[PDB]
Amino acid sequence: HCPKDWTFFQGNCYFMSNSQRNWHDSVTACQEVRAQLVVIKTAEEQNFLQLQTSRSNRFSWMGLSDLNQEGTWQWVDGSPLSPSFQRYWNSGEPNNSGNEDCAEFSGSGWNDNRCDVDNYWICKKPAA
Amino acid sequence: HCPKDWTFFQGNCYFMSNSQRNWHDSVTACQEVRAQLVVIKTAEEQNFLQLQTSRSNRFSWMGLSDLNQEGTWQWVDGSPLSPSFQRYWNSGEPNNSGNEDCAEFSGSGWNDNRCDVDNYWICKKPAA
Ligand SMILES: OC[C@H]1O[C@H](OCCCl)[C@@H](n2cc(CN=C3NCCN3)nn2)[C@@H](O)[C@@H]1O
Ligand SMILES: OC[C@H]1O[C@H](OCCCl)[C@@H](n2cc(CN=C3NCCN3)nn2)[C@@H](O)[C@@H]1O
Ligand SMILES: [Ca+2]
Ligand SMILES: [Ca+2]
Ligand SMILES: [Ca+2]
Ligand SMILES: [Ca+2]
Ligand SMILES: [Ca+2]
Ligand SMILES: [Ca+2]
Ligand SMILES: [Cl-]
Ligand SMILES: [Cl-]
Repeated sequence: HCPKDWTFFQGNCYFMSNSQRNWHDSVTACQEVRAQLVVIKTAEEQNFLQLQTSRSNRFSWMGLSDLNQEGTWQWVDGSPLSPSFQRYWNSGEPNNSGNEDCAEFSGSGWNDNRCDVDNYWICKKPAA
Repeated sequence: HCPKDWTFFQGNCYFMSNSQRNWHDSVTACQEVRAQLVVIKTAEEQNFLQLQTSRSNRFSWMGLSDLNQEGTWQWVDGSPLSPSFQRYWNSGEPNNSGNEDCAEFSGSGWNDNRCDVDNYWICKKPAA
């Protein structure tokens, strides 16, 4: 199914880092291994990731930013965060407190955080 | 079937500017017409635009910057510049010479340039 250190879930493989980096450097680390800082396509996928991050008690980068235009959120695959999936924001988020343009998993939902924060991160590539 | 003043190429509509503007202004100019400073998704698309600029010998903006993090380039739709498409930098580039954070068509490939420079620009939007 997937490489070692990677986890299969519904057709894709997921790598949970063992180190921390800013968002930009996390984007590239995923590219280094033919993967992408995770883009969420389905409810179940979010659910799964939300829980996996909660279990290890970690904040983790996903591939979602409003770096280009404040308030218009974008997947790293160049798609808009759809109205539907805006529901995954933690309450009161995204709040852009002191310019926060990179999404992290923060307990049960998403938080916009400073891009220069060192977080864990998640790569996704297909099982195939 | 694009609107008048737009050029159709493989599903999309491209607007090649007569006027020169700086990068940020070029981003807004494209938004104003329901489009986006050009994000290059395929190799063919790259070729068409490379041709279209080079035949006039003009520099032109595309929707790509490393403003938010030196060395980690990102398209204006959210997508990071992939390792594969890094092949399109002219040789020696990006050099970030006296700081350069926006990307332009520059002959046969791409050059990083100061964002305040007035350059032509290209919009893109779906033809439906
Ligand atoms: O939780 C509410 C707000 O708390 C902090 O801001 C306080 C002033 Cl409003 C920020 N914040 C949250 C976090 C949690 N994430 C991490 N990652 C590394 C350690 N903490 N950090 N700052 C911010 O993103 C958030 O909207
Ligand atoms: O060696 C080519 C380098 O030439 C200039 O730097 C000189 C000192 Cl290193 C820069 N440069 C090139 C250009 C051409 N682009 C335009 N746009 C409108 C007119 N010039 N501009 N700066 C730079 O981007 C480039 O890497
Ligand atoms: Ca911002
Ligand atoms: Ca923001
Ligand atoms: Ca926040
Ligand atoms: Ca810079
Ligand atoms: Ca730069
Ligand atoms: Ca340059
Ligand atoms: Cl024009
Ligand atoms: Cl020119």
